[PDB]
Amino acid sequence: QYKLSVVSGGKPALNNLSSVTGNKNIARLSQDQRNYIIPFNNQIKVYSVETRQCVKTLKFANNSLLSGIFLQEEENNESIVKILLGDITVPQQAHLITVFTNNGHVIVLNYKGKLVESPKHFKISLADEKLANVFHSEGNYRILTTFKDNSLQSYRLYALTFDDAKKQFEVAHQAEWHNVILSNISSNGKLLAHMCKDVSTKDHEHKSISVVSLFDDSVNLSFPLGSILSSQT
Amino acid sequence: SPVLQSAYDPSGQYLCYVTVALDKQRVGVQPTQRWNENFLYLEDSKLKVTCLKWVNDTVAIILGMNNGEIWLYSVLANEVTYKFTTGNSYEIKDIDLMGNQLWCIDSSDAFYQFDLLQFKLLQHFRINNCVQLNKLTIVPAGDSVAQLLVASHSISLIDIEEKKVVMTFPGHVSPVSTLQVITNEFFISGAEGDRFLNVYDIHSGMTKCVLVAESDIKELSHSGQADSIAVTTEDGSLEIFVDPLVSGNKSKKSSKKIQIVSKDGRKVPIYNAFINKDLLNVSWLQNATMPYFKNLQWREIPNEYTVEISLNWNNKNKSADRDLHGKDLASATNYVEGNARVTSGDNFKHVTGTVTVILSQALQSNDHSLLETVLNNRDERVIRDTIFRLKPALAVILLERLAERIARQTHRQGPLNVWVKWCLIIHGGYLVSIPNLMSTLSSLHSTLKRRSDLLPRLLALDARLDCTINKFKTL
Amino acid sequence: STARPRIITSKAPLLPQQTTPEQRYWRQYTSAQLVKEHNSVTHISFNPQHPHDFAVTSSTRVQIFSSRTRQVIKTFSRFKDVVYSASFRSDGKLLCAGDATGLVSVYDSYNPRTILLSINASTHPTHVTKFHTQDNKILATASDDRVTRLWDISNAYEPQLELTGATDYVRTLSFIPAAPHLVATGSYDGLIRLYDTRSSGSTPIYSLNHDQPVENVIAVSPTQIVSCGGNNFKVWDLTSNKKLYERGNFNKAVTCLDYVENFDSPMQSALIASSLDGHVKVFDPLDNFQVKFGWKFSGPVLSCAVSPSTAQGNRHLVAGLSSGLLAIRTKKKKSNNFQRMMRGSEYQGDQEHIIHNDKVRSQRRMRAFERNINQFKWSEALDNAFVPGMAKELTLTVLQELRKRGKVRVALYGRDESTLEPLLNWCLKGIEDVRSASIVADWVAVVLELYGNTLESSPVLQELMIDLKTKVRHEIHKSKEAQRIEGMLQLLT
Amino acid sequence: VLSLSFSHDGSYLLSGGWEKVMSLWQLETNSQQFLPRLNGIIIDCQVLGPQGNYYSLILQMTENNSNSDYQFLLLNASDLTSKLSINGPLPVFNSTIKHIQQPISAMNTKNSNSITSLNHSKKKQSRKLIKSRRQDFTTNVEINPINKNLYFPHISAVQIFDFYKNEQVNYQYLTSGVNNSMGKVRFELNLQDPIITDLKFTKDGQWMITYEIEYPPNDLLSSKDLTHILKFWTKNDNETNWNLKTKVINPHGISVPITKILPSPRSVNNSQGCLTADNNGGLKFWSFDSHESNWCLKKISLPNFNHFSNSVSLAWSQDGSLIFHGFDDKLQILDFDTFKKFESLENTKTVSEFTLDSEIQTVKLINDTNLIVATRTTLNAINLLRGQVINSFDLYPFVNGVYKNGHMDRLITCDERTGNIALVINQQLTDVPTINYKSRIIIFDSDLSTKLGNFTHHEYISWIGWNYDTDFIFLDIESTLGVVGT
Amino acid sequence: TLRIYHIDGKTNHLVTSLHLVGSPIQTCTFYTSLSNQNQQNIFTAGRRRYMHSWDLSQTAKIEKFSRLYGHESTQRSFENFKVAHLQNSQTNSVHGIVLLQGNNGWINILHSTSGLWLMGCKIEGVITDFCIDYQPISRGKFRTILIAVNAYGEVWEFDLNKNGHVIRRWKDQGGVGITKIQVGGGTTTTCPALQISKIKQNRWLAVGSESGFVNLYDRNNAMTSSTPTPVAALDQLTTTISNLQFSPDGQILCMASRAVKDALRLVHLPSCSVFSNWPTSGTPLGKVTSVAFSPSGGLLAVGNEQGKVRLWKLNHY
Repeated sequence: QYKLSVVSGGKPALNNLSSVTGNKNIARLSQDQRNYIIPFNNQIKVYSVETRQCVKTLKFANNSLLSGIFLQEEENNESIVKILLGDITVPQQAHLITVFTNNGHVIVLNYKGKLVESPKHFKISLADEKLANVFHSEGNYRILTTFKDNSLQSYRLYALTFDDAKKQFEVAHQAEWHNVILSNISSNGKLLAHMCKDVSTKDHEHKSISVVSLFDDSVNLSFPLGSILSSQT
Repeated sequence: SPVLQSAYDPSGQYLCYVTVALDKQRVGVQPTQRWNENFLYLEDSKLKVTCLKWVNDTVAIILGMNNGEIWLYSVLANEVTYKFTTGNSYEIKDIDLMGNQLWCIDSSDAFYQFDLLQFKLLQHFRINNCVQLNKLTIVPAGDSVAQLLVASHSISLIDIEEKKVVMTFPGHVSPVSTLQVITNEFFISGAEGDRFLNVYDIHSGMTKCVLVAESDIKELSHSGQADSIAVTTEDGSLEIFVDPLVSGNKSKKSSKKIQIVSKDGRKVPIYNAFINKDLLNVSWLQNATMPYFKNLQWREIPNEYTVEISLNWNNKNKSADRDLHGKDLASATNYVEGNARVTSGDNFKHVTGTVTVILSQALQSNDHSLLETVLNNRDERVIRDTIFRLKPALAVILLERLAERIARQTHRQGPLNVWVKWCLIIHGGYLVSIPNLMSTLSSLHSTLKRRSDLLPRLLALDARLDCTINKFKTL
Repeated sequence: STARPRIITSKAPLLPQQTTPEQRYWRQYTSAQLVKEHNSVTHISFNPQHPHDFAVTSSTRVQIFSSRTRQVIKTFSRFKDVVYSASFRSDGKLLCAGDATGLVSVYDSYNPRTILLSINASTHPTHVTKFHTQDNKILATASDDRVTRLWDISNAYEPQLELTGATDYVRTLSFIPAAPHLVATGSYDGLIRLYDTRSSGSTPIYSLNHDQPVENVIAVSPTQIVSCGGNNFKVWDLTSNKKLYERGNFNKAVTCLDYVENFDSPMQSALIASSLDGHVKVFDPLDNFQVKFGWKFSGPVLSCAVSPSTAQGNRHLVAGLSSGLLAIRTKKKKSNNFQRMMRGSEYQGDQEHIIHNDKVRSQRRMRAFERNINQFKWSEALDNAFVPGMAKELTLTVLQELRKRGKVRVALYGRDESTLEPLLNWCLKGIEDVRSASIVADWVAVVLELYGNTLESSPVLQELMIDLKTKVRHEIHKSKEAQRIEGMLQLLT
Repeated sequence: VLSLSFSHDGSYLLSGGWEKVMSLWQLETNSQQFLPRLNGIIIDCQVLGPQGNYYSLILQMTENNSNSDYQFLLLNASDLTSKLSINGPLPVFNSTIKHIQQPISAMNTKNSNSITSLNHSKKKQSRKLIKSRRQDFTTNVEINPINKNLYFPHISAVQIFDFYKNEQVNYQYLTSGVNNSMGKVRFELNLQDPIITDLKFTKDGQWMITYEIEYPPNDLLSSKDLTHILKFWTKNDNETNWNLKTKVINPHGISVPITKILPSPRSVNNSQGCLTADNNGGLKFWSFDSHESNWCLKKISLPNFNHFSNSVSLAWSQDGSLIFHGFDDKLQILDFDTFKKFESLENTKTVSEFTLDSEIQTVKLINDTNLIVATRTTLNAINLLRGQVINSFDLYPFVNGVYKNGHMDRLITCDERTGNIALVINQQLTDVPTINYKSRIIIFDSDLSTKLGNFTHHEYISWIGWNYDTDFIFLDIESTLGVVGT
Repeated sequence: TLRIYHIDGKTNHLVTSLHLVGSPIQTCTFYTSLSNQNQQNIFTAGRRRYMHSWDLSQTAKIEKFSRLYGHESTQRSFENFKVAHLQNSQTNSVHGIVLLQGNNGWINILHSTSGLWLMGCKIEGVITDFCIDYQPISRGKFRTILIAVNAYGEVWEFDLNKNGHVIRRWKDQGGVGITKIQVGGGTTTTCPALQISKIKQNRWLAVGSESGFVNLYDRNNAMTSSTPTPVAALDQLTTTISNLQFSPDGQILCMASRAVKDALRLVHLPSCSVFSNWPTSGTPLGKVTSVAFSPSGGLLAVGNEQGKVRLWKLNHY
C-alpha cells in the first residue's frame, strides 16, 4: 500500500575528494552552446541554456547501470570526476556524453532524446591508485591519478589511447611527482603546475613550484618559492 | 504581394514559390504539412521566371523563364539539371506537361513540343490566327494529347495532328489568367483583374455557367470531380464553390468564404490555397517572406469563417533572466518592512488651593492644551487635595492620559512620576473593584515595565562609571 | 548579482494614540487663517453645486468667500438690522437670509445689487431659513413667532404652509433627504417634532424628546438624525423612532454641527460639532459617532462648517467665533529647427512589434550617513551621526545600524577629545530617553573602556563625565521609583 | 583568495576571494570590475565560451555552518548577469554531518578555520562524531498547502522550493541582516546573522508566522540579551514573495523564548490566529483584527514559573474547545473560551493535570478521540472521551539522549486521515559507531492500533512531514527528498 | 526603434520592429562573425552610456554593454562607434571588435561578443573621425588598421594585429577642420566580406569636411609618400560633410550633407568626375541624413529628415 521512492535531488556532485585542484567546476557545456550538463549526487541534469529550465534528467535510480554503480547503498566512493562532450570511441558521431567517475569507469550515453538502457560501459586498467582527472588535446588523452605510499599525496600522469580493442585502454605511464601540496592545469589542458616538499627537505623554504607541458616537453621548469617570496613576508 | 509566383504539387504536400531579393530571383520549395533554408538563386538580375510547373522519378520543377528556355530543376538535388533551349531569344509564355510530352507557348506565338526522356525539342510549331496567347492546357483525353486549349482573352481549342483550330469560345475582355480543365467537356477560364469564372462546355462550344467571386480572382484550384473549387481572391480570401455543376441560375455566388485575421485586427492575405476532397490547405506569408500553413475541414466550417492567428503585435519582450521589475531572477530578494505596524508583547488590546473642577472639566472634555497647563503644576499638597476630591473613573482616565503623555514625552514624567502615585494612593479601592486592570492601565504598564527593564543595565553602567571615575580621580 | 539593500530604518514600538490615517488626514487639514468681522458670526454655509464658495452671516452683512482665494468675494449690506440665517439653494444660485425684521430676503448669488425676492414672515424677527434639497422651489423659515412657514416662489405674499405645533422659541428645522415631504423641527424645549407637508401638517407625525434646548437638527442619513443641543447630543433613528446613540463629551452647550459624506478621505463619513470654545470635534457615524479628531480655538465658536464632498480641490473647514473670527483651516491639493532635429523621442512605442525596457527607477536620494556607512568610512559615518543639525530618531537609527553591522570599537579607535564631545553631548541629550538608554550605555562604556587614562589627561571630559554621573543618578531614582510603581500596581491588581 | 583564473589571452584575471565579490583584473592598467553581492562566497571561477562568453563559478553558501550550501552560477560576459543559476535545497542542520569543512581563511571563526585550525577542526569533528550520542541533525521544514510549496528556513533567509520539479523557486531575506547588504570580512566573521528559528503558515496559507532571535556582537555589555522577534507576512497565489505586515518585539517580555508555536485552524477564526507557548508556561493567543490590518493579543494566559524548561508543546482540539499543553512532566488541557483549566461539573476524573515520567516532547491528537504523547523516554496513546490509556512504547533504548527538546516536535507529525507516522534512526557499526546512519520510518493508524508499515532506509533521515496529497515527505542528510505514498 | 525590412523593387516589407524605450537610435549596424557565419548580431547606440546588442522567433535576445572595464571617464556617451573583424594572430581566431570615440583622443576597443576592454589608443587634439582598413598579409591572414583623423588635419595610422601602435603619420593637404573620414574600394564596413580569402586591401581614401572639401587620395602612393597629395580635391558640396560612402566595388563615392536639402553628390572614380545627370533638381531626396549601398545589387538607400527612406538602383550592375 505505502511505497517509498526518492523524488528530488539537490547537491551537485562536486569533486571535493580531490581538494588539490583549483579547477573543480566539472559540469560542462556542450560543443554547441545550447545546453548545460550538470552531475548531481543522484542524477545528471541537462538544461537548455536559453529557456533556463530543465530539459532532460538522468536519474541514477531509474537507470540500471547508474543504479548499480553510483547508487551503492554501502559506499559513496564513486562519484563523477569528468564529463566529456565527444564520444571516445566513434570519431564525430553528436548527442553523446562520456562520463568518468572516481574509479576508472568510462560511461558512454546519449542525451537529447531517450536514454538507452544499455550504455557503453568500460573500465580502465591500472585502477589501483585513484582517478583524479582526465582531459585531452586532439586524439591523445591524458589521465591524472592520485597515488599514495607525511599526509601528502603523489600524482602519477599517464597518456590514454584507445580503439585497439573494446576493452584495450592503453596507458603510457608518462611521468610522476610526489607530495604535491597544490596543483592545477591550464584551461587549454596543455600545461600543469604543482608544488612539493622535496625542496623543503633540501632547503629552508617549504615548497617550490614546477610547471610541466603535457603533450610535449617544451616547458619543464622548477623554481623555489624562496626566490618567489619577499623579505617582508 | 511579395510572392511573385507560387505553385502547388499534386497531393498538396509541397509548394514552390519564386520571389525576388535584391533584384535576383530565388526559387524556394517548402512542405505544407508540418524550415527549408535551401533556395536556388538566379545569376542574372534580368532573367525572371514566367511559368512554373510541378512534375512528379525524382521530384522536379519546370521553370520557363525570360531567356526563352526551360530549366528542369530537381528539388532534392537542389540543382538545375537540364536546359531545353528553343531557336529564339523570346520569353516562354506558358508551360504544360503530361507523361513524357511537354508543350509550351512562346510569346512569339510559337508552339513548342519537347520530350523529356529524349531531352529534346520534338517539334517547333506555329499556328495561324492566334495573335496573343498566354495560357495553354492539354485535355485529359487519356494518353492521347490532341485537342488542346489555348487562351488569351479568347479561348481557342486546337487540334495538333490537324494542327488547326476547331472551336472558338468567347474569352474575356482582359487577357486570360487561369485556364483549367475540371472534367471532360467542362473547363474554367478566369481573366485578369476580373471576378468571373466562365464554366464552358466544350463539345457544345457553349457556356454551361458562370461563377462570381467577391473581388478580383487571383488564383484558382479545384478538387478531382468538380465537387469543390476554391479561388484565392486578390483582396485576400478563399471563396469555395461546392457542387458548382448543378441547378437566375446562370451565375452562382460563393458557397463559403474564409479569411485570416491576426489578433489585433490586421488582416493577413491569403495566396494560392489548395483543395482536396474534405481537406482545405491554406498558405499565407508570416514574416516578410516566410510562408506558413494550415489545414481545415471546409465541410464542417460554417459558410463564413475567420481563421485567427496569433502575432506578436505589441508583444512585451519577456526575458527569462529579468524579473517583472528591476532585479534579476537569481537575485535573492532582500527584506523590507514598508509601513508595517510595530507592537510589543506587553501592549494589551482586545483583552485650600486644589484644582479639582479644572481637572474634572478637562477630563470630561479632554482638552490637551488645558490639561498640559493644569499638569504644569507640581505642588504635592494640591496633588493630594485634587485626587482626594476627584471622581474615581475620572481619575482613571486621568491616569490613562498621564500614561500616554509619559510615552509621548518621557522627559515630562519627572514631576509627573508622583501624580500616578497619588492617584493610586487615593483611589486604590476603585481599582480593586474595577474588573479589567490591564485593559484600563495597559499604557501605564508598558511605560513602567520598560523603565524597570532599563533599570539593571543602567546600574551596571553606573558601576562602570564610578569605577573609572574613582580610578582617574585617585590617578 | 543583487542590488544594494536600502537602509532599514528602525521603527520604535507603537506609542499610545498612534497616528491613524484619519488623524493624519485631520492633520493635513492645514493653512488656518483668521479673519475678523464686527459682530458674532451667526451662520455659515457652503455652495452645493460648485463648492468653491461659502456664505457667512455677520452684523447687517452677509459675506461670500472663495475657496482658493479665501477672500471676501461678494458683499450684502442691504439689510437694516443684523442677519440671522443664510442658506443656499440646491441649484447653487439663490441665497436666502433671515434677518431681525421678520422679512427674509432671498436673491441670486453674485448679484448683491438685486433683491430678487423679499418675503414678509411674521412681525417677530425670523431666525432660520433654508431651501429644500430635493425640491428646487420651496423654502422653510422659523421666526420668533414660534411658527414655521413653508413658502413657494409663486406665492411670495401668502405662506403656502403655516406649520405649527411647537412650544417655545423655534430655532431649528431640517429636511430629510429621502422623504421629499417629511420635516423635523427643534424648538427650545428639546422635543424635536416630525411633521409632513403633504398632510395637514399642523400636528407632528411624531416627536422625539431632547429635554435640554435643542439648537440643531441634522438629517445625517436617510434613516438617522442628530439632535444637537445643550451639552450633549443624541443621534436618533427615525425608523426605530429611538436614539441609536448619544455623546456628551462636549464642554459647554454645542452651538453648531454639520456632516460630510462620500469625499476624498480615509474616513468615509465625518460629523463635525462646534461647542462654543473654539472646540470643534470630529466624530463618525460609521464608528457609532466615536471621537476621531478635535481642534480648539480660543474664542468661543458660534458656527462651524466643512467643504462639501465635491469640492474638486483644496478642502476647507471654517469655524466662526462669537468674537467675529472666521478661522479657515484649508488643506491644499528650442526653436522649430531644434524640435525638428529631435522630434521623435515622444514616440513611446505604440504601433511596432516588440517592446523592451531595461530602465531602473531613480530611488530616493542617499543621505550622508548612509553613504559613509555603505562605503565603510566608519569614523566619518559616526561624525555624521553626531552632527548637530538632524533628528534624534535618525541619529538613533544610525547608531543601532552601526553597532549592529560593524563593531563600535572599530568605529571608535582613534578619536581626539574634540571629536569625542559631540557623542557625549548627544548622550546627555538622549540618555533620559527610554528607547536609547541601553545603546547609549553600550557606547559610553566601550568609549571609556578604550579611553580610560585619556579621561584623566583631558580636563573637560572629566566634568562632562561628572554631569553624566549626576543625570544618570537622577535616572537611577526615576527607575527605582518606577520599580516602586511596579510594586503597588501589582498590589492593586 | 579562493579562485584565480586566466583569460584565453592572458590579459584578464578572474579573482574570487572570501568576500562575496568577483573581480575582473585587467592586467595592463591593473584595473578591475566588481560583482559585489552574490548570495554566498565564491569558491571557483572559470571561462567557458571559446571567445570567452560565459563565466562559470562555484559558490559555497557557507552561512549555513552545518551544511556547506553549494550553488552553480553562469554569467554572460556581455551583461555580467546571472544567466544560469542551479541550486539544490538548503536544509539547516543542527550539526555538520559527514565532512563539511569550513573553508580556509585568515583566522578560525564560527564560519572559517585557519590551517592548523583546519586540521584540528577535522580531527575534532571526527572525534565528536565517534564519541557523542547527540546526533540529531533535525531541521525545521514547512509546507505551504495552498501551493504544495516546500519552505526551508535558512539562516536569516527562506528558500522556497518545489519538489515536483526539484528546483528552488525563491530565496527571500526576512531579517534586518547584513547577509546581502555587505560581505563578511576577517574580524567580522565572528559576527553572525540573526537566526530565524521558526516559520510556519496559517491553514489559510496566506499568512506566514516567523520567530527569530537576535545576536548582538560579542564583548559588549548588552552582548547577552537574545532579542526575540515575531513577524506575520502575507502573500497571494499570484506572487511568490511574502510582504511583512506585522512585527512584534520581545513578546511575553524580555529574553523569554517563545519556543512553541501553534496555528489556529479554519474552524475558529478562518485560521487567522496563533498560539505561543514559552518555557514559563505562558500561552499567548493572537488573531487578526477585522477592521484593522494587524493582529493583536486577543487572549493571554500568563503564569510565572520560577523554573524554566523549553520542553513545551501544545496541540489544538479540532473544534477549538481545548488545548493540550505538554510541559515538562505534566499534561494540561486548557479551555479556550477563557484560558482556564478544563473544569467538568460532572467530575468523571477527566482531569487536565496528567503526570508523565520525562519532559514531554510532543502531544498530537489524531482526532477528537485519540491523543499520542511522546516524552523524552517513551510514547503513550490514550483516549479523550474516556481517560483510558491504550498503547505505550519505549524511547530509552533508541531515543535516550540523541535529541534536545522540540526536535521530536519538528520530526514527528500526524495526518488527520491515515494515522500517525514516526521516525527512528540507527547506525551500522563495525567493531566504534560508524558514521553510516540507517533509519526507519513507521506508519501507524488510530493511536497505534498496529504498524501500517515499517520501512528501513540505509541512510539517515532528518525530516518527515506529510504533503496534503496524502503522501509523507522525508529528507536525507544530502538534499534528497523522497516520499512514502499510496 | 529598430525596424528591419526585406528589400525588393515592388515590395519592401517589415520583417521585424523592436522598440527600445529611452535609448535614442543614433547609430545601428548589422554585423556577421566571419568564423562561424551564424551570429548575425545588431549593435546600436545613442546619446547614452549603454549600447544594445541584439542576436539573431518571437522573443528578443538583447544584451547591453554599459560597463567599461577600464574607465568610464574617457567617453561621455556611445553615440558613435563602429564594428570590425580582428584576427588574434597568435591563435588564428577571428572575432568582432567594437570601436568607440571618447572626449579628446580616446579610442576604446572592446571585444564585440564578450564586452571586454581589449585595448585603447589616444589620438591628440580633438577626435573628429576614424575608419577601418584591412590588409591581407598572406593566405589565411590579415591585419586590421585603424585610421584616425584629428580636426586640424593630422592622420594617425594604428595597427591592431599587435596591440595598438602607430603605424605612421601624415597630414591632409588642407582640410583645416575635418568632419568625416572613410576608406573604401575593397572589403569594409558597408562592404563586408564572407570569408578570410575574400579580404582585399582598400584602394581609395576620402577625407571630407565642413567647409565642403573632400580630399581623395590613392593608397598605393600615399603610403609611400607620407606627405601625400590628394588625387583630387572635390568641392561640389558647399556645406558640411556628413556622410562619405564608397560603392561595394570602389567605383562610386557618395558625399552627403546634413544641412541643406538635396545635398548628395555621386563621384565616379578614378575619373574623379561628379555625375552630372543625377541628382537632378526634381530628385526627391529631402534633407539627406543617412545613406548606404547594397552589398551586390547596386541598390542605394537614402533616408531623410522627414523620416522617409528612398531606394534607387544603379542599373549598370
